[PDB]
Amino acid sequence: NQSSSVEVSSESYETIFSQRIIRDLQKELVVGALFEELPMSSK
Amino acid sequence: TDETEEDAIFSLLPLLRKRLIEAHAVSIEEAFMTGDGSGKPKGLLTLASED
Repeated sequence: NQSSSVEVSSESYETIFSQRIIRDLQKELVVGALFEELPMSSK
Repeated sequence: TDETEEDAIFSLLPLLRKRLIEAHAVSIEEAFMTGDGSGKPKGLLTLASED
């Protein structure tokens, strides 16, 4: 900035850092878990 | 491995342990019989021959 008389140390010392985390849209899943499951206890 | 245990109808652990112990006993008795001197006890027959 450095326009007024007094100043600040560095341009990173007036920034607010947020820890909020955002994610874009993700594809939906359909075939993964629509079929019936068959337990097996052997080869 | 922890998958051959499931990939079978009956267990296979007691067989493993018993094979371990019996192999150990077989090897020690064989070595006492006719073991040489290279890193293993000198066998009775070897003692008799070298005396």
